[PDB]
Amino acid sequence: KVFGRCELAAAMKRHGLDNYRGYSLGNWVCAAKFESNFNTQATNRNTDGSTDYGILQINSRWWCNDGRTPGSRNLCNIPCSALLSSDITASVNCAKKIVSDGNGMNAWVAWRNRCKGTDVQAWIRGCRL
Repeated sequence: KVFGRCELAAAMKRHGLDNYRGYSLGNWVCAAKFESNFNTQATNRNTDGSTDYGILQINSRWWCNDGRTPGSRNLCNIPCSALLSSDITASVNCAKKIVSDGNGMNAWVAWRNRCKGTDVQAWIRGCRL
């Protein structure tokens, strides 16, 4: 599913991401924009052989199982395919674990390079929330 901007903002809020670990909703929307362009089916292979999955490009090296990432963990206890669903529950639940891991949203290099320090509130401007 390719979400609209405000559509995804609403869904992230309903699933409890707004101000989760102190990160306002715009941070999450901005991260999703630059990770996946709001496409739940986005996948990208990493040079290390891991793959990133879904709207928040959650990596198979630590968080999900895809059966082809040697030496990796599955700390979210999910198949990576679950992160590609039109239902964002698995991606949200797993992101809550990631952002709790110690480095906050810096776990998402795209967030650090493209969202951090910016006017992230613009990403929710105009949305019915």
